[PDB]
Amino acid sequence: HKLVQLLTTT
Amino acid sequence: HKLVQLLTTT
Amino acid sequence: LSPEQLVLTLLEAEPPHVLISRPSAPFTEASMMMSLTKLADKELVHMISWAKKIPGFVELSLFDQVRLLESCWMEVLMMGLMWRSIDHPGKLIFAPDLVLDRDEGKCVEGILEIFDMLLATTSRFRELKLQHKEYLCVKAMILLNSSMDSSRKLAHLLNAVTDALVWVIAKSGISSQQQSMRLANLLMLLSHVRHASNKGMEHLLNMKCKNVVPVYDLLLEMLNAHVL
Amino acid sequence: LSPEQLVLTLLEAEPPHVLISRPSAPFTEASMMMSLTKLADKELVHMISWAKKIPGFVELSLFDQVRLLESCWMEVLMMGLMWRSIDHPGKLIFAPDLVLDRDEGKCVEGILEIFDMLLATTSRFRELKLQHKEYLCVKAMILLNSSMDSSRKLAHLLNAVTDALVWVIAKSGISSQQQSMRLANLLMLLSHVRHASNKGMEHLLNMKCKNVVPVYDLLLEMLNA
Ligand SMILES: O/N=C/c1ccc(-c2ccc(O)cc2)c2ccccc12
Ligand SMILES: O/N=C/c1ccc(-c2ccc(O)cc2)c2ccccc12
Repeated sequence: HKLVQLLTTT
Repeated sequence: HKLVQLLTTT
Repeated sequence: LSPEQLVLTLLEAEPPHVLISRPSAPFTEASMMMSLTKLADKELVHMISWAKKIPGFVELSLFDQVRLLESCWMEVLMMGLMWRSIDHPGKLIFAPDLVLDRDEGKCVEGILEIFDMLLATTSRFRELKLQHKEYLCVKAMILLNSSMDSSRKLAHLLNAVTDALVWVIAKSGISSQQQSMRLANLLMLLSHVRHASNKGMEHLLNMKCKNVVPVYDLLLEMLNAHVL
Repeated sequence: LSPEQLVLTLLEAEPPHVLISRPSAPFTEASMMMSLTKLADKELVHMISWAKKIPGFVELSLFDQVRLLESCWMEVLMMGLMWRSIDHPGKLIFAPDLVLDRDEGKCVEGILEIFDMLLATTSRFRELKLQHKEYLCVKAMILLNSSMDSSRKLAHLLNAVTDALVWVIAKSGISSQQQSMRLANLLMLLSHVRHASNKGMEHLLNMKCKNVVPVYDLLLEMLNA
């Protein structure tokens, strides 16, 4: 899931 | 016309 | 006309208390849904009479009157439901003979989601201690702001109801900062009422299409017109 | 954090404008849908970064952050769109090189209705003379009010931004009565923004099912919620 990546991994 | 009947009668 | 007397007219426009004339009985999928639609149809008739009592509404072009009511009806119904349920936490007071809760919403697929939304927004109004006069103004604003010679008149009327809500709040005697804060919190909750009504209409349309519920003449027209 | 510091923080957080080029040939239903969706997808990435800059947002539970964004993304996107179009009446400024006219919506069945709504609402903001700093607060309020004790914290975050909007309005100098009326007039437009976003959302979901255009990656995920 992209949204979770950008919220926490980016 | 049901809405219109009620908007034009009392 | 002062804000105070405009609010008096909204008080006077208030629709009567409606009952569905149902003998107390455990609700099932069929009775609950037939009860909700039967009630909405009756409330719609009174909603029309209510709107005509709002000073200046009947002076709008017929087309605008029809357009405003076809777009906001479910929101106005839900706002009324929330006011009625405010002093009854955990419950949705549709009517004296139609009091429903959460585990009863479970009985019909897709209803629980709507009951939860209704219950949560009601809880929010309860925490803010929504006052009767505030409810009167907000309900009228939902009707007049649902717009999506006569247009000009509509704007004058919406501004008048807005001026009245501001007056109601100023009257509570709280600080100016607190008044602006309250004004913003109440108006923002409208998005939540709108959200619940949108899901409410989506569910009803599916029930119409499935002929699961009898769709009362006026309810059907209002539903089809709104959807269209 | 004082109201002014919150406003300044939002100002800095404003996403940079996404550049997208207008197709070479005249628009077709596909080239227009590909243009709007490609833009949205790119704007969505900057939106997530913008959200993380809103004071207190990253302190909310991850599941609340995801829930808020999934619920308001199109509304936030359209609010931005309308602000960018504020000073170019009759036009929608999707991006520097993608200025679409009300009429160019004809090529996509169902779009014109959305363009009309957006333009009308934009006109209304133009009529109220919406200012940049009021715009910053309103857009953040859209995100925080999409509540569609992390919830205590959410209420507290929204009150903070609401507080800053009141501060900005008070800074215009108008009378207290007029300040209250302007606040109301500004928030009452949130229903209209939300209406257009619901229609754009329904339109987009349907354009997906018909494969009239590819909807994946960030955009798709956000679409399903
Ligand atoms: O398919 N379900 C349709 C449906 C139809 C009407 C209402 C309603 C009745 C009275 C009232 O005052 C407000 C809302 C509903 C309320 C909640 C879920 C579904 C509803
Ligand atoms: O199928 N309809 C799809 C669709 C997808 C995205 C947007 C949009 C793009 C950029 C922006 O900043 C705001 C909104 C749309 C705007 C207006 C109509 C339809 C749209």
